[PDB]
Amino acid sequence: VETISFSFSEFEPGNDNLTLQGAALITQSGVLQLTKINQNGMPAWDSTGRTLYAKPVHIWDMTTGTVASFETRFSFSIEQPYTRPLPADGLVFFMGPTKSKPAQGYGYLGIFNNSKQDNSYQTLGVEFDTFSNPWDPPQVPHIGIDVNSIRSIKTQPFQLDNGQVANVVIKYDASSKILHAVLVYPSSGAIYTIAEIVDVKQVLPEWVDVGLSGATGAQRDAAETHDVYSWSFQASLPE
Amino acid sequence: VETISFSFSEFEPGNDNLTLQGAALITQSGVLQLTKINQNGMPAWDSTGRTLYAKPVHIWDMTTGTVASFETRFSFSIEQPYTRPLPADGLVFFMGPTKSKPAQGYGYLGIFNNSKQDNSYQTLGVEFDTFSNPWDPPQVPHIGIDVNSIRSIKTQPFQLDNGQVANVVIKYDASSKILHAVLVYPSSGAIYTIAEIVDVKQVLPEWVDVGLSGATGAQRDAAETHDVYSWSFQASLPE
Ligand SMILES: *[C@@H]1O[C@H](CO)[C@@H](O[C@@H]2O[C@H](CO)[C@@H](O[C@@H]3O[C@H](CO[C@H]4O[C@H](CO)[C@@H](O)[C@H](O)[C@@H]4O)[C@@H](O)[C@H](O[C@H]4O[C@H](CO)[C@@H](O)[C@H](O)[C@@H]4O)[C@@H]3O[C@@H]3OC[C@@H](O)[C@H](O)[C@H]3O)[C@H](O)[C@H]2NC(C)=O)[C@H](O[C@@H]2O[C@@H](C)[C@@H](O)[C@@H](O)[C@@H]2O)[C@H]1NC(C)=O
Ligand SMILES: *[C@@H]1O[C@H](CO)[C@@H](O[C@@H]2O[C@H](CO)[C@@H](O[C@@H]3O[C@H](CO[C@H]4O[C@H](CO)[C@@H](O)[C@H](O)[C@@H]4O)[C@@H](O)[C@H](O[C@H]4O[C@H](CO)[C@@H](O)[C@H](O)[C@@H]4O)[C@@H]3O[C@@H]3OC[C@@H](O)[C@H](O)[C@H]3O)[C@H](O)[C@H]2NC(C)=O)[C@H](O[C@@H]2O[C@@H](C)[C@@H](O)[C@@H](O)[C@@H]2O)[C@H]1NC(C)=O
Ligand SMILES: OC[C@H]1O[C@@H](O[C@H]2[C@H](O)[C@@H](O)[C@H](O)O[C@@H]2CO)[C@H](O)[C@@H](O)[C@H]1O
Ligand SMILES: OC[C@H]1O[C@@H](O[C@H]2[C@H](O)[C@@H](O)[C@H](O)O[C@@H]2CO)[C@H](O)[C@@H](O)[C@H]1O
Ligand SMILES: [Ca+2]
Ligand SMILES: [Ca+2]
Ligand SMILES: [Mn+2]
Ligand SMILES: [Mn+2]
Repeated sequence: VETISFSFSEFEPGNDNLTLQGAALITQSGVLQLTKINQNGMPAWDSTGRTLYAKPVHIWDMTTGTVASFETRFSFSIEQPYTRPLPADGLVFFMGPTKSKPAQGYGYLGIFNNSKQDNSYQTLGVEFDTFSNPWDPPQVPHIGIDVNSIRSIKTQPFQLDNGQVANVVIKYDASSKILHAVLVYPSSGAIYTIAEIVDVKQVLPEWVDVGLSGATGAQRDAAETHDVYSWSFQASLPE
Repeated sequence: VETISFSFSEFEPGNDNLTLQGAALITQSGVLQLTKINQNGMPAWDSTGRTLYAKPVHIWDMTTGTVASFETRFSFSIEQPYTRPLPADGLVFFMGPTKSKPAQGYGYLGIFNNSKQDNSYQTLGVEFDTFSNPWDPPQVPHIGIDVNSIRSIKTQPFQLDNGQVANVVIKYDASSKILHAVLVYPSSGAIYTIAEIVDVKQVLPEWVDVGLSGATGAQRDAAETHDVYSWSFQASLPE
């Protein structure tokens, strides 16, 4: 059995186990700020940042046909300081091709280049979408399961607890092919759940990079924070 | 669309919307005690109690072949006062044939008569099992998805926060046939998730009674409390 795991109770600046891209930055206080925060302490618009674990993960094996079960947990907070314009764009946990660089920002969240469902993307993502694009349901924010497209195959709206820490648990059972995600706000006690069948062998390459990506809007002040406090991951390939 | 829903933020003694069976009782403080609590305030062993919503639920239609999606949420607390003997047996949320009466207690949790996987049971349940019977995994307590048998098709162990309130969310998406359950302990912040594919048309009758059942052990002091603080349910039959 091939197993890989990591656990960051907090982030340390200078750590070489994480690949920071775009605006991503680790503060001295141990927080991972996916998108830029100005000198005045306000979140900057037109910003995209990602963080990928420095080691590729063996998600499935073509020879044996076996696929890994995995689980990831993380805590984040989104703060929307302005009433207008509407805040944007959200953050996302994703798995895709190794050695990747940031894609389009804004509504594409740094992982897609358009709104097509293209198999060449080879990307699986669980989004926490704060802005309603034309391909999105009307309700925002919403959790979404993205399979080779920004147009989620399943969506679940949730109420944002402004500036409060949300706990996330995403689990994938290879046997049943069920990807189940949970969002909990300890502050309000709110619990949200979403699940859908996803056969990763049809989506992802055998080896993938796992990461988090965030993006702010396309116009002045259409922004919010995308701060991550901790992140752990574990995967087991029965092989 | 046939829709049914109910929400009990607390329980009122005398309410005629709930059918209490066995030891089940609603206290003046608004708590539903599934199993018996003695005069000395300790939980009694050899006790079984259930509570069923007074109206049957239309879960699926044979004619159109459509099946309902549903969601239930509830809060409970289990208190284990003794180090020995081991506490037992647990509680369970279930759906089964209408007009049913309590079955075998103990490890059968009041909903099964043996440990066979019998289609005539026509019962679907999500258990919170505190005692390890020969048909159970070694780890207790554990969440379990029961389909026509006390021998769960899927199990998820969890750590009991003695006497603390646990929040539960169980959701079923008829389209994907995914039954997903979540347990959260606000006290410790612990989150547990379990999911499995279940086609209810193969298990349940078209109309079912929904309820909660609890049971204490087969020997002196093999007991614990099974208190429920709130319970809501909603179901929608696209028809
Ligand atoms: C977070 O970042 C940490 C720092 O980068 C990670 O820890 C490093 O993990 C490396 C494993 O990839 C590990 O590398 C090995 O280092 C050996 C020498 O250092 C040890 O021994 C010294 C005395 O001999 C001692 O002074 C040190 O303090 C260490 O105890 C070295 O012998 C190994 O080389 C062998 O294996 C490689 C690979 O097959 C061969 O190339 C080599 O010929 C030899 O056979 C190995 O060296 C690394 O090899 C690859 C090369 O490119 C690297 O430059 C070279 O360093 C390294 O020791 C530790 N660093 C420390 C300070 O402990 C950490 O990884 C996790 O934790 C480690 C301990 C290990 O369990 C990993 O599997 C974990 O992933 C990162 N954490 C996470 C979650 O990613
Ligand atoms: C929790 O328990 C509550 C108390 O039992 C539930 O509320 C009851 O819900 C009953 C619906 O099943 C409802 O029954 C109807 O009562 C009508 C008369 O009472 C009303 O109007 C009076 C003045 O006319 C007024 O004084 C009262 O305060 C009420 O406002 C009556 O007209 C209805 O009869 C018609 O429909 C039935 C069914 O087709 C026919 O049989 C009948 O011929 C007529 O056409 C109906 O009466 C009930 O009919 C069935 C019979 O066996 C019953 O004995 C008879 O009562 C009842 O009024 C309320 N009670 C109160 C105090 O409001 C509650 O149900 C939920 O809430 C209600 C309001 C409704 O929305 C339900 O659909 C909900 O489920 C329970 N809550 C839950 C979550 O289960
Ligand atoms: O406002 C945030 C929102 O912007 C969308 O892009 C807009 C842009 O804001 C507007 O100034 C320009 O005229 O039209 C663009 C196209 O709609 C992004 O698409 C959306 O993701 C958010 O970033
Ligand atoms: O001890 C709680 C546990 O009892 C099991 O039943 C036992 C019983 O406790 C013991 O006194 C008797 O001799 O044998 C019984 C069969 O194992 C129940 O099966 C279990 O569910 C718990 O209730
Ligand atoms: Ca969007
Ligand atoms: Ca048991
Ligand atoms: Mn979206
Ligand atoms: Mn069990």
